[PDB]
Amino acid sequence: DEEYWLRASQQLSNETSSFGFNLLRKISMRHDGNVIFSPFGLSVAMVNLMLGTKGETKVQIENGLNLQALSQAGPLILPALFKKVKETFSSNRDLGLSQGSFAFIHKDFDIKETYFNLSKKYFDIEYVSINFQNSSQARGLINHCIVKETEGKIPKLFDEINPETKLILVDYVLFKGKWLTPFDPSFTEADTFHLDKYRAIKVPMMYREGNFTSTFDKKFRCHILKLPYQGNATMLVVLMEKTGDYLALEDYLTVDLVETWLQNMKTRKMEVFFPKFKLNQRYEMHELLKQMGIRRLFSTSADLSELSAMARNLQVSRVLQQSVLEVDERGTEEIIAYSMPPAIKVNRPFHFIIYEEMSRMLLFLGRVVNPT
Repeated sequence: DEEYWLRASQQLSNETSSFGFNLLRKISMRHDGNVIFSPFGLSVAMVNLMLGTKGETKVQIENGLNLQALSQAGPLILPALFKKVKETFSSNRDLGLSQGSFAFIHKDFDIKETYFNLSKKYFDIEYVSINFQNSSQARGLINHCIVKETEGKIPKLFDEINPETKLILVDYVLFKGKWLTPFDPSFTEADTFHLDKYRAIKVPMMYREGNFTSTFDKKFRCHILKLPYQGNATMLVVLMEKTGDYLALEDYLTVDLVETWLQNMKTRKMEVFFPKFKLNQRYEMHELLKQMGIRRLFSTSADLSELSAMARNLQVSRVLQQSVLEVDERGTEEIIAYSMPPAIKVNRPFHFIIYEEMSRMLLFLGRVVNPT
């Protein structure tokens, strides 16, 4: 009897989702390939920061994250929600989610005791002092905390460190959940995957003929397929028709649009071909966050006085998210039937959305162009 807090998180979630879609839009401008990031995880780090700021710095972050109506709720409501949404997920044995965060600040700056405890309590972020001026060393300790606290999963996250750096925030999300309905591994065979009209590769393609839930958006001419996980998490697979451009969809992704897809879902006996793959991708986010209006946090004008009262020197140097998605066969131990089933065959680039259903929180948003 503590599920009701996920259900109240639906507003934080919906605003964090919008932020996620605005960011994917921004990413979409800067580069051409695979994309994965966790709007949820990133907004833990950004909200933790937000509480450390004031003035325009804070205002920009509230507006950049769409959390203005929740920052007007009172000082401890946002942190109290994040504490609960994280802990509920975290303690869910049947959810295949691992999430965490790190902060690394230069020894020059003392952390105000209030913000230190607040950060560690609500957001589970410990601000660790580090001597960046010896980066050879600095990278060692940084990479050691991460690989240790993530029990081996995130080894050697930084290959290089700038000695000038003042403050680094690191978020990570790892997801590898079991399907409610498993793919039989013996149906997985190599299959063509079309990168474009000219290049195709081979991928290991999982297959199942069974009960599937999807819907078809007539405006965009794409299928939206639900692949349920254990632990009340679902992946929506968004596949367009060859004729159209999957990149165009990103201009139009909104919380409303996705809600409309969910409401028209129906369960059909269907043939599904879905490739098994793994995305492991680390993202430098600050320069994108700049693009979304969060500029003063990363400048010398930054107001971080609630984090450390001493210096106008201080600013956020880097914000990194490390994302890991792992998709394979592994699963858990009224239907429209045609005479012979239709098929959704995901053998060209597509978008995925992994969301937790009670919360409607967006665990991973991404674009898969060249599977790995």
